[PDB]
Amino acid sequence: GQVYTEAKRPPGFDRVRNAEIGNKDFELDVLEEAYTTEHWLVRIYKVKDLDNRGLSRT
Amino acid sequence: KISTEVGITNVDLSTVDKPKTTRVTYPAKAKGTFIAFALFFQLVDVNTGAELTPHQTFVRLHNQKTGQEVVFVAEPDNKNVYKFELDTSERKIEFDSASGTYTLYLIIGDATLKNPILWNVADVVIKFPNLFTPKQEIQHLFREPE
Amino acid sequence: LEARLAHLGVQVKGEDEEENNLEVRSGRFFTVKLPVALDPGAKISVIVETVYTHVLHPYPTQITQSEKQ
Amino acid sequence: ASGPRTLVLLDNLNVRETHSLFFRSLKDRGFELTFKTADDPSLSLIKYGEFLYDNLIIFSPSVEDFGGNINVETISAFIDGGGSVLVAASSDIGDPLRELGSECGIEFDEEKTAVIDHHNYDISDLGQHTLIVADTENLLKAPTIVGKSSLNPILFRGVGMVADPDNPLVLDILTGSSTSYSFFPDKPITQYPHAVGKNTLLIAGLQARNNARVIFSGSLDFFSDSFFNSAVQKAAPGSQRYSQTGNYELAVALSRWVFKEEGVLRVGPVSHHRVGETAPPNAYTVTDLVEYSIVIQQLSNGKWVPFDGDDIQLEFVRIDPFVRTFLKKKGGKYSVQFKLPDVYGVFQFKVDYNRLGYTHL
Ligand SMILES: *[C@@H]1O[C@H](CO)[C@@H](O[C@@H]2O[C@H](CO)[C@@H](O[C@@H]3O[C@H](CO[C@H]4O[C@H](CO[C@H]5O[C@H](CO)[C@@H](O)[C@H](O)[C@@H]5O)[C@@H](O)[C@H](O)[C@@H]4O)[C@@H](O)[C@H](O[C@H]4O[C@H](CO)[C@@H](O)[C@H](O)[C@@H]4O[C@H]4O[C@H](CO)[C@@H](O)[C@H](O)[C@@H]4O[C@H]4O[C@H](CO)[C@@H](O)[C@H](O)[C@@H]4O)[C@@H]3O)[C@H](O)[C@H]2NC(C)=O)[C@H](O)[C@H]1NC(C)=O
Repeated sequence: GQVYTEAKRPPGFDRVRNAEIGNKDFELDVLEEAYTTEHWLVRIYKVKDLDNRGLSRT
Repeated sequence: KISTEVGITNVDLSTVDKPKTTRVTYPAKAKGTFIAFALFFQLVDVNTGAELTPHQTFVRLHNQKTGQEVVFVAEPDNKNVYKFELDTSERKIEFDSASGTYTLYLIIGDATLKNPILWNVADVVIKFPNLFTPKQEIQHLFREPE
Repeated sequence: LEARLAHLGVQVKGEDEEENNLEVRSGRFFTVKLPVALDPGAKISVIVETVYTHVLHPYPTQITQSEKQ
Repeated sequence: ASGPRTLVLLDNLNVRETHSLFFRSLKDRGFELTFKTADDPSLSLIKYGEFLYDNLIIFSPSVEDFGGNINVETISAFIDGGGSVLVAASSDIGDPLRELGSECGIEFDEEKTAVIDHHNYDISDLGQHTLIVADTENLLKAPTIVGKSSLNPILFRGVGMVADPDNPLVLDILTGSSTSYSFFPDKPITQYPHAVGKNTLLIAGLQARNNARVIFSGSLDFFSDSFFNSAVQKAAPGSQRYSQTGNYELAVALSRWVFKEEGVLRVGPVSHHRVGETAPPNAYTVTDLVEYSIVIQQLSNGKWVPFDGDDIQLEFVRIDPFVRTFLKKKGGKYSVQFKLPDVYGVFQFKVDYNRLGYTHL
């Protein structure tokens, strides 16, 4: 919800569904990013390992 | 900073009626069995008539069979008389498992007293309703040829 | 750096190059045959040029996306 | 094991004198000790993505500014990089120490709250009955973490804590007596106290998934030269009066355990093959006898001797264990032979040896 996909549209627009995104900003708890192709056509994430200190998250 | 005996007037065990009452002195393991229950307290200093709130006024329930111990704090009432009540329907999280017999220890500690009591009063009956050790062996069950 | 040498070439001031034979006589010393023999008191500008490879290591081994190696 | 170089923080430099015996013992094992003032500016645990000090020790309650590079986040990264951290706290914990405790799953009590006991406080308290005399009865009962000898009552004068019930890793090396509640010294209780019962650990310790031992010690006063050389006698009328506290043995045992000295297990080369062969063949056929052999070592004073390994369990698992047998010791190798299960597919030999007070495998 930051990229300007279209000339005159709200920042964070979706071309395929012609609608703005709802969850503008969030942080993936378990899936750290690993790669995202130039056109954002295929995104590859990577499941994080179990937390070292044994905390509930990650 | 003068220390005096904690003392006890009347440990009154009154079973809850879903209300008969019994009374027992400080050095007297209450005879009988109580099934649910609120008990009456009366703390008073000696050598001078003076009810003195001690810093620690607990009520410990001990499960001899399972080893779990739950501690309940006691609150002074308007009559300067602590009262401990067990609903038998509330506190599901507090009492997950039901045990037929529970030890009902009494703990009263204070910074400026010289008689920390731990004597259990009686038995309570409540009817409200690992990885480190090696695991059990598993053996595959082979198929049978025709 | 003996086990890292890339091409090592010798020269003489002006348009010339020399042959550096590789022999053992230990750091694999290179024998260079001067084009013109020099008598005592002579001077010969030998522009020795070498190139070392794989000799630069990044001290911070794991930089993030935005750091200078 | 880990590197000898250890960095020790101090509230004031005058602690080394008061803590002379324990530091000397800690230096018997060849450790290189660098003492830094808690508030020293040039305090750098990490530099250019490489840790300088292999182990960290903290003896500084009443701190709120660790220094240049020492942060709770940096300490968490350290513990994630295999470092071993030892801490202490005496009624002056401070917000950074509480944050670091919370990260590992141990809920330190309030700043001014000290564990209290009325039934069992020795005659040397001289004041509020807070000189807890932790008996040997309630203990971890392990051979590596708390040693193997016999101990006398251990004097404790500190702030209690409570383990988080979400953490499986957290192990309670000690627990307070059934009367210890750990609340404010002189204040009435109108709400449930912190760790009112047997949950006031006071020597709680961690064991990370990557084998980074951490030992959140209740009280700094526990390591005091006075406590090491003092006599113990509970104030209960007519209790025994031991001439020696028995604290030194426990302190030395916990120090050795936290520095990967007493218990460490390393997994050597593994080998699996058909019965009667010498090399692991690709794609074992269904219902084919298979033999598995794995060497294990124990690190006894650095000798790396073979582990006794009574109960090590091999699991042949696809998504859930199809086979689970006991490896049999034979000439230093743990070897077992078993027919492969009828079901085909991919499988996983998965020797897992997780035991209390040992390394994970
Ligand atoms: C397509 O993909 C699918 C998705 O993966 C595949 O479907 C999977 O298939 C496997 C196996 O076929 C299933 O596992 C089986 O589940 C059975 C039912 O689930 C139980 O769930 C409860 C347990 O829940 C958890 O319990 C613990 C708790 O921590 C946990 O460790 C455990 O992993 C589990 O998650 C349980 O309470 C319920 O009552 C259900 O039983 C279950 O019965 C199976 O257990 C078998 O098998 C496993 C390994 O196969 C053993 O480890 C077990 O101990 C138990 O072993 C028994 O059967 C063996 C032969 O299979 C014998 O050798 C054993 O001795 C033992 O036999 C005893 O019992 C027999 C009667 O049952 C007696 O005759 C004997 O005498 C013995 O007394 C197993 O766990 C997956 O659940 C399933 N996935 C899903 C999503 O459902 C599918 O296979 C794929 N397609 C193809 C073609 O492959």
